[PDB]
Amino acid sequence: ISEFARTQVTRAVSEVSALKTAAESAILEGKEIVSSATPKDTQYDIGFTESTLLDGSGKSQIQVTDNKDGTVELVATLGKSSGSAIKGAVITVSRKNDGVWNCKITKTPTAWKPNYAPANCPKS
Repeated sequence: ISEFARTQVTRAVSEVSALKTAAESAILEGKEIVSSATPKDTQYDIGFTESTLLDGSGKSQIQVTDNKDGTVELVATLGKSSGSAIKGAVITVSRKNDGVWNCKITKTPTAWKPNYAPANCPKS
């Protein structure tokens, strides 16, 4: 892979962020949000495919926290084809109960550089 590290981080943020639509649909339907190949009963799977930039396999690349209170976290870790200077960093795309979302990056590796974070998902 020849993409820039910052392009990889941004793509990953976009891949997680693309799932907000589905999370909003689950919330309107009164269903628990999941990312699973085996959603149980009333659970609503958010339709994620797979990324070349995230650790884990398929739907398990996105870790969902659904507190059932209008807040949501969609969490992924940079891995696989990601450059060594970003691997292990965690993207968290979070919803407040007013329906406003935000993004942050945490747990970055030593070799992280400021310019790798996009303006829409700052390092915390």
